Amino acid sequence: HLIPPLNFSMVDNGIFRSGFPDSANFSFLQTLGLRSIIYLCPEPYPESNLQFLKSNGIRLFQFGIEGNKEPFVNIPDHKIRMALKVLLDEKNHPVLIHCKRGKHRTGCLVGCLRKLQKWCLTSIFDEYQRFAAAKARVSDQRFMEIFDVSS
Amino acid sequence: HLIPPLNFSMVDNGIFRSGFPDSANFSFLQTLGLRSIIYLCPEPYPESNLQFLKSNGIRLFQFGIEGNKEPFVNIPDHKIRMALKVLLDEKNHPVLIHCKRGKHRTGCLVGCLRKLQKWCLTSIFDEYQRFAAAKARVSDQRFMEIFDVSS
Repeated sequence: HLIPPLNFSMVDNGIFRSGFPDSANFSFLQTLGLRSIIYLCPEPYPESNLQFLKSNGIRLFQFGIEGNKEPFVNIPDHKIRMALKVLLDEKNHPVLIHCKRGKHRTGCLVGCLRKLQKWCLTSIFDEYQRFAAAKARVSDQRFMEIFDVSS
Repeated sequence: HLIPPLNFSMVDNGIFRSGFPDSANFSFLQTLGLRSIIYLCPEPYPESNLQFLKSNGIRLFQFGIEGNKEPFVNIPDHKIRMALKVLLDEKNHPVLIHCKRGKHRTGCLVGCLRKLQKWCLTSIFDEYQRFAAAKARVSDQRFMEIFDVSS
């Protein structure tokens, strides 16, 4: 039996999202055609995991974004962007986007992606909240209510 | 701006899920370039929704399943085994095993797929609720627990 990592889900065509993967998730993960990983945490990759990371033709992109509770938060627009930069590179797919619980951090990048994809904030924030389950932040959504685009 | 249908989500490559499509979503539906769609409600497709179907060359397979509440649920193994067949024919992808809300019925088959795909009742169940929410039901999941994967 295969075990998708926590809060696992398929973002767009060739993109994946999940809370935070581990050993029990390797088999399943070792099938998505993972060419790279988008890890949104300012902590080192767990050895057991990292072993898999390397010996799999999987590149790691770690845009460390400090994670603080809702009482008082703050999302790194820049870091997310550097991630939204890589994520948008077709050559990088298939990629798995992930942080800790895969709800907030992984929420902005995917949420923003959707924005650039021309979704309505309404249907957008819905997808955002569909995952957050227990805890679901408002600040992270507003951060997106105002995500300006270059192009 | 684009508006995905109710509880839209990309199940896997080619496969999608959601609730009863509303005109306010079509623009988005064209994005998917759907080839086929699996229907689970017995009521006949409306006027608009059907116009789009033809106006967009999308094949519709219907497998009307009754819609009851938690107290007395009951899914037709037959009408599920079949739709699961349609879903398994690459020729059909794109798809959308949608029903009226995209919570139970949709999730049932979308779950049974995961069963075939050699997932895990639990990792399968957590996905199921990620669409039913405060309206999740044991009945359905039980169906899944039972459903045989001996093709």
